[PDB]
Amino acid sequence: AEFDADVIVDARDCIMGRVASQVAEQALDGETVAVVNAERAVITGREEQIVEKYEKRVDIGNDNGYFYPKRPDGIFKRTIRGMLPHKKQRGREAFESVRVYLGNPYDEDGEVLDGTSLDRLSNIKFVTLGEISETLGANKTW
Amino acid sequence: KPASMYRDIDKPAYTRREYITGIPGSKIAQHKMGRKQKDADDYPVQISLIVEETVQLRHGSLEASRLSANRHLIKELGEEGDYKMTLRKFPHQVLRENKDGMRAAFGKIVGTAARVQAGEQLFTAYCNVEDAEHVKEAFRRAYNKITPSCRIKVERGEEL
Amino acid sequence: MEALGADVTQGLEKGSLITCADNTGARELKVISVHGYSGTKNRHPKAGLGDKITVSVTKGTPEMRRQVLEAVVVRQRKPIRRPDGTRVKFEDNAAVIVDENEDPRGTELKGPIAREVAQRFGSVASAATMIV
Amino acid sequence: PQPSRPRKGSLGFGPRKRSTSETPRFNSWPSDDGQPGVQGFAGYKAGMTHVVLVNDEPNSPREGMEETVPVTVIETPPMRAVALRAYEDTPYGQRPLTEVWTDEFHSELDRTLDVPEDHDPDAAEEQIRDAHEAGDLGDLRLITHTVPDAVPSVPKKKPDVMETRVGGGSVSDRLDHALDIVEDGGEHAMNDIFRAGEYADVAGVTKGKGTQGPVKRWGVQKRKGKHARQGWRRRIGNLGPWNPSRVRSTVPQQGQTGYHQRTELNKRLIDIGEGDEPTVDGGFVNYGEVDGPYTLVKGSVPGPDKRLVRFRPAVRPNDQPRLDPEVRYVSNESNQG
Amino acid sequence: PRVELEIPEDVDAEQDHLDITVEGDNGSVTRRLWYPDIDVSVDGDTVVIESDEDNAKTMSTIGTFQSHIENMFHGVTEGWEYGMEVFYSHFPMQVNVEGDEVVIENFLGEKAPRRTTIHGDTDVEIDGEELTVSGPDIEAVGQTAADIEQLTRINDKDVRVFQDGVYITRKP
RNA sequence: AAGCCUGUGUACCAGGAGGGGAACAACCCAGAGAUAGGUUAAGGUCCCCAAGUGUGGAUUAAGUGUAAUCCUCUGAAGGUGGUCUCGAGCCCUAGACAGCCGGGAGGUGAGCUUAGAAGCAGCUACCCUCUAAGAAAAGCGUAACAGCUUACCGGCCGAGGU
RNA sequence: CUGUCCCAACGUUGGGCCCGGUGAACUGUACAUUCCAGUGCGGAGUCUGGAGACACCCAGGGGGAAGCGAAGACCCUAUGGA
RNA sequence: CGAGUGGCUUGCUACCUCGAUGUCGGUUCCCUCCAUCCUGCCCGUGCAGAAGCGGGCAAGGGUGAGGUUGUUCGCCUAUUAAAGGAGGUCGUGAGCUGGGUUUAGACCGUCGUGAGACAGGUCGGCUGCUAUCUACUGGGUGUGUAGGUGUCUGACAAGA
RNA sequence: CGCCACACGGGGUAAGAGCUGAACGCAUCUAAGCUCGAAACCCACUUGGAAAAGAGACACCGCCGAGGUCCCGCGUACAAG
Ligand SMILES: C=C[C@]1(C)C[C@@H](OC(=O)CSCCN(CC)CC)[C@]2(C)[C@H](C)CC[C@]3(CCC(=O)[C@H]32)[C@@H](C)[C@@H]1O
Ligand SMILES: [Cl-]
Ligand SMILES: [Cl-]
Ligand SMILES: [Cl-]
Ligand SMILES: [Cl-]
Ligand SMILES: [Cl-]
Ligand SMILES: [Cl-]
Ligand SMILES: [Cl-]
Ligand SMILES: [Mg+2]
Ligand SMILES: [Mg+2]
Ligand SMILES: [Mg+2]
Ligand SMILES: [Mg+2]
Ligand SMILES: [Mg+2]
Ligand SMILES: [Mg+2]
Ligand SMILES: [Mg+2]
Ligand SMILES: [Mg+2]
Ligand SMILES: [Mg+2]
Ligand SMILES: [Mg+2]
Ligand SMILES: [Mg+2]
Ligand SMILES: [Mg+2]
Ligand SMILES: [Mg+2]
Ligand SMILES: [Mg+2]
Ligand SMILES: [Mg+2]
Ligand SMILES: [Mg+2]
Ligand SMILES: [Mg+2]
Ligand SMILES: [Mg+2]
Ligand SMILES: [Mg+2]
Ligand code: NA
Ligand code: NA
Ligand code: NA
Ligand code: NA
Ligand code: NA
Ligand code: NA
Ligand code: NA
Ligand code: NA
Ligand code: NA
Ligand code: NA
Ligand code: NA
Ligand code: NA
Ligand code: NA
Ligand code: NA
Ligand code: NA
Ligand code: NA
Ligand code: NA
Ligand code: NA
Ligand code: NA
Ligand SMILES: [Sr+2]
Ligand SMILES: [Sr+2]
Ligand SMILES: [Sr+2]
Ligand SMILES: [Sr+2]
Ligand SMILES: [Sr+2]
Ligand SMILES: [Sr+2]
Ligand SMILES: [Sr+2]
Ligand SMILES: [Sr+2]
Ligand SMILES: [Sr+2]
Ligand SMILES: [Sr+2]
Ligand SMILES: [Sr+2]
Ligand SMILES: [Sr+2]
Ligand SMILES: [Sr+2]
Ligand SMILES: [Sr+2]
Ligand SMILES: [Sr+2]
Ligand SMILES: [Sr+2]
Ligand SMILES: [Sr+2]
Ligand SMILES: [Sr+2]
Ligand SMILES: [Sr+2]
Ligand SMILES: [Sr+2]
Ligand SMILES: [Sr+2]
Ligand SMILES: [Sr+2]
Repeated sequence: AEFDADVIVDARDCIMGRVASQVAEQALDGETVAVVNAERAVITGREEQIVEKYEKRVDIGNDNGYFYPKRPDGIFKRTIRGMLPHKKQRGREAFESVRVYLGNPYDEDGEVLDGTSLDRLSNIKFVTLGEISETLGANKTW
Repeated sequence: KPASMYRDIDKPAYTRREYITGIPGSKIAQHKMGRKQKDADDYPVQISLIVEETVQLRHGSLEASRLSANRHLIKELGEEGDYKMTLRKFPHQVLRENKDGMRAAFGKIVGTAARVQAGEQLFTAYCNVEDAEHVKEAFRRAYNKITPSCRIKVERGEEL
Repeated sequence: MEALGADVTQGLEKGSLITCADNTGARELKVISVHGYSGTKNRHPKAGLGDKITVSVTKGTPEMRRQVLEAVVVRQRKPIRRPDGTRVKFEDNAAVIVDENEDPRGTELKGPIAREVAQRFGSVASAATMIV
Repeated sequence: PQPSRPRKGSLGFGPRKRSTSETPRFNSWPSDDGQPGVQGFAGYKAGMTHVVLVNDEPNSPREGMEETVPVTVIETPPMRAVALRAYEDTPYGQRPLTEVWTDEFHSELDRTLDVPEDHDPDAAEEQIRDAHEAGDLGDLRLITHTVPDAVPSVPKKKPDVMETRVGGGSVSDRLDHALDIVEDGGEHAMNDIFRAGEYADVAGVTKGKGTQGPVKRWGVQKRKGKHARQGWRRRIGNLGPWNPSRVRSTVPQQGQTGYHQRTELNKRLIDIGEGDEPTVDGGFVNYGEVDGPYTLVKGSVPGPDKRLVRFRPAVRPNDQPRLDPEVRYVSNESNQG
Repeated sequence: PRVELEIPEDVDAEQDHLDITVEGDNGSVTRRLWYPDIDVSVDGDTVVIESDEDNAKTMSTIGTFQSHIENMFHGVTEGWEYGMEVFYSHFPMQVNVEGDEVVIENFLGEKAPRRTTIHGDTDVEIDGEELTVSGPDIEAVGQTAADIEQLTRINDKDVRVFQDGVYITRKP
């Protein structure tokens, strides 16, 4: 409920890591970024291998723990954390001022940053984050 | 013993039999195969087996790759076919094996090997035009019993 | 196997000395194995009433002794449970020797039998004296 | 070569800690089939007695014969469905929306709750119908409560409140079915939801055993032989290997046993009746005299005599329903013999 | 490259995104044709499959899309026909069509019926010992025809002795 | 074989900071008084992280790879109609390659061997008519015939093919 | 012959746990909420990378601190002793 | 004949520890590996069926009880669906046992002039410590989230 | 040592059986596409779970009084708590 965002980004057909990297850069500049339509995000490569990597991360853990998100909600939020020094003062404040959403809780449409978008007519080998999440063990709530 | 121990050239030239004693004899029987009465110039084709990597092939690996290689030419062209195969290399490099501990490390004599440089012809066959695809197959079996990857080169033969 | 129509509490173990309720020349029988049973780590293989068990003759006639023959547990000391809730227990623990086709090695069987052994091993029942 | 053996105790009912609510809380509810109704009842455990029956199973050669079956006596007095709750389909799951409450409350319901004096049921009901029109309405559940004051053998008068799902028909016709029970007073007996001979699921918080050791807790071996006299009797071999240089949470250790919530599956209801037919001579041990609405549950039931148990139509049954069994004899003999 | 396909008089094909729907007197077949840099279009009455790239991998699909369109045309004109004949040796096998699924009973003496399912629109009709699978979508027909033969798969024993089951007789 | 033993030349560590290499005596830059401003080196410029989501072009579909050197970063013999670029001989609008159709004939079942063998068990030959083709039969098949094709000719088709 | 075992159960007494009083010691380079990998003199809570991690306290059984305790008795060495 | 993976055996090296990192075998208790003994689904057959043989996928679960021997290993019996193999300081002695190796006592055989010796045998022959830190099993008290009660949700977590 | 309860079915695959299908006019299970297929994977089910720092939602009650604590009598609880 309510988040005063400076920049609002649309993840629709946008290469995950590349978006995350620009969102991370901007978080450190002092911007309140909000990634929208995470379910409709994308990751390039063979579906079978992208799934194996993500399934392994769910199997990984011990008594100490290693919580890895299954929902496409948090998968984007954890990739952003992997580009931010989340264990420093500055890096925590920047990360906490970035929230990822499934769909769009706002009225304003999100922008598509340059270089992030994929051409579906030129590509066939990719996956949707929601397609990864149904394979991980989540409940389709989007 | 695995050829992995003797395939590389790292030991000095140890060939002088007037200093080395108790050397096991060659496992090889024939160096000149086929019809050794006829010349190599009486044949239109000269297809050789070229070694790509600089190795040291043992007399056992030589005998084995000569055997199943010549046995295909005896199988396909008969016991007295119109061919003549040749193994131009000879095993001179005497091998060792330490068999105690590392005290008195100089090993006793176990076998013999031939120093083959890269680009050289180990085997060289001289056949007829129709029997050529049988020899390119006698060499496909011969390179599987030696240590390196090989080239089958036609030195005389624009008949294709 | 075919249901007994009663819940048993396995009253025997492996190495257990039981009686041979027949005329085969076999007096005392010693349990070796329980046909079809697979246990757990650190457990003596338990036998109950109405179990085909592998046995060896302990006491008897010179020709019958030292033989490894199969048998069926006819009687036991530990209470078994009939469907009507009643418990039933016998005087001793006994068994009758049997063959490949599950027919008794003898002709006349000594002492009472249980009505639950009848359903399964009928060829022993149609040779039984008393049935309880 | 170290013989194999399955690990001691289950690793599914973890962690073995004390329960939060003594009142069982379901996490799974039945699928929607036919008629709209409530999906569960609740009562208080009374004790045990045996009952003789006629075998209902057509696959059994005992079909028609007398069979003695053990039965847990549980007093099940009528409950009051005091409210109706709605869930909106948020991307975060099923979050509650609003509740519709009554006017007529129980004289002693203010022993746990802050009883509403001024509530607006009408406009709250409108919000649920607008959410239904929108297409985001999830599952509809009723805030049920018990009447412990109805049971003379239970000292507690402070009502145990719990949520229960309504399902069976279309989302429209069941919202209305729920509202209809609420406007009256919410009075419903076991006859309303359960029929005798059906398979139910009894959920209950087990008997409290305090802190017990590995042998009792995880059923591990006592030290055997010579190893039993050296000063170690009920303590395990080791807490783990050299590396990993940490004790795993999977190793059988000491701790709290009992007072855990369990959901005992496929429990057959043998008879649902009223009066003093299942009561024992001298009364039930540490409970008392049963006279009134009850249920007869086959086998055992989690928890001690006096604790609240919950019923639900079996989510995973194996055998086909064999309604209303021929209950010939119910025992009355004293449990003090 | 570019390949222009002439659509017949009995046929009408419409486009919406990457989806091609072919309508005619035998039915309507909807398909999704997608691959990198290949674009399919309708130039009024001709189907054009064109891509800027000429690599073997692309040429593989341009070719496959042509046969997927050409065969959709035959689907809406004449239709697809697969002929099947039930075979039995000792056991009186019964193959009856029940609802949207073809069922086989008493196969090899089994109490349990072996039932498959009809894929899409496809019509499976029986004339005693014969069976004829027919329809516009070759994808559904060839699969419904296969599903029937494959339903009588026996891996447990020798198929040279146990030859019972429906087989494909006529391939279009 | 060794993060093995033992020489030699040399530089370095030991006794050498600082920079880079994720960490890491000896690998790369670099030899270094204090303070300060500036430009570089090795190395690096999507984020973590200072600097390009830089430019012209091709390849790769395996997450190959994103790993200078290394006990440390593997990967081999063999195999590949995965795919890309290049050259060579030969065939082709006098219609190639493939596919589908048609024809695939008689003297004559070659002869001998043999009770028999008639394209096709074996021995030896391997010959000529009609024609646009058609083997003394190349592969299956039959007790043998028969049957099915294969060489070979014609047609359909239409572009490169091998 | 039997609880040695199958297979563990209940009980008994003194402890153990809470309250008063009394009141030590072993050990302590420093820091120290860890875990998974890696690296390093090749056996790291402390280095690198990640993961995890709100603080304090009670009981516990002892996986780890190559735990504490003892300048290895083994082995070699010393131009050692008996 | 050739090419390799492994790190379970053995061997080599002497980097690590001699101001001590407790042995073997066993036991108890926990996590794991697959190079799969059984169980599931498959391919071939010298696949009629039946019981096999050989191969593929697959580590969820299982793989037990006993006789001799300290034995690991192994031989043996009977059951079984099968009675797989390996890693975790050859898992585990601030858990256990102490039968074997390896003290001081003694005997036999061999050698030795002799003291005495033996990678020959044999009998007897000890197992310390009150847990600071951390680790996990369970149990409380505070703070944060920012007045009280009751009912829930589900990011995640565990299971065979 | 007694007694009670502990799925079926789905979803996606592996090896594998196949369908449509091209590069390669044919053929071809595969290159694009698809139908099936393991005790194995996800779901189902059971247990934990507002400290999830995005530190949650609903209903009511109260902010000068809602509610809690002490206290008292005791257990469905219990080593202190
Ligand atoms: C005696 C040392 C013991 C207790 C045991 C020792 O074993 C030996 O040293 C061989 S002799 C053993 C018997 N010992 C008396 C106990 C003879 C003097 C043994 C197993 C090794 C072989 C040597 C190193 C070690 C510590 C690590 C280890 O495994 C120990 C020493 C330092 C330990 O203190
Ligand atoms: Cl975890
Ligand atoms: Cl950080
Ligand atoms: Cl693509
Ligand atoms: Cl046994
Ligand atoms: Cl023990
Ligand atoms: Cl200098
Ligand atoms: Cl990846
Ligand atoms: Mg044992
Ligand atoms: Mg009683
Ligand atoms: Mg009595
Ligand atoms: Mg068979
Ligand atoms: Mg020095
Ligand atoms: Mg930058
Ligand atoms: Mg790689
Ligand atoms: Mg000494
Ligand atoms: Mg002296
Ligand atoms: Mg010393
Ligand atoms: Mg230690
Ligand atoms: Mg495998
Ligand atoms: Mg496992
Ligand atoms: Mg060990
Ligand atoms: Mg230990
Ligand atoms: Mg000790
Ligand atoms: Mg001994
Ligand atoms: Mg001894
Ligand atoms: Mg101690
Ligand atoms: Na990617
Ligand atoms: Na995880
Ligand atoms: Na020596
Ligand atoms: Na003790
Ligand atoms: Na230890
Ligand atoms: Na120097
Ligand atoms: Na550095
Ligand atoms: Na990679
Ligand atoms: Na006792
Ligand atoms: Na410890
Ligand atoms: Na290796
Ligand atoms: Na080693
Ligand atoms: Na041990
Ligand atoms: Na397994
Ligand atoms: Na043994
Ligand atoms: Na050790
Ligand atoms: Na030990
Ligand atoms: Na000890
Ligand atoms: Na399946
Ligand atoms: Sr940037
Ligand atoms: Sr050398
Ligand atoms: Sr080779
Ligand atoms: Sr072990
Ligand atoms: Sr509930
Ligand atoms: Sr739940
Ligand atoms: Sr002791
Ligand atoms: Sr460690
Ligand atoms: Sr770029
Ligand atoms: Sr290393
Ligand atoms: Sr290669
Ligand atoms: Sr303690
Ligand atoms: Sr594997
Ligand atoms: Sr199998
Ligand atoms: Sr050993
Ligand atoms: Sr042995
Ligand atoms: Sr001893
Ligand atoms: Sr002595
Ligand atoms: Sr000795
Ligand atoms: Sr704070
Ligand atoms: Sr497949
Ligand atoms: Sr909270």
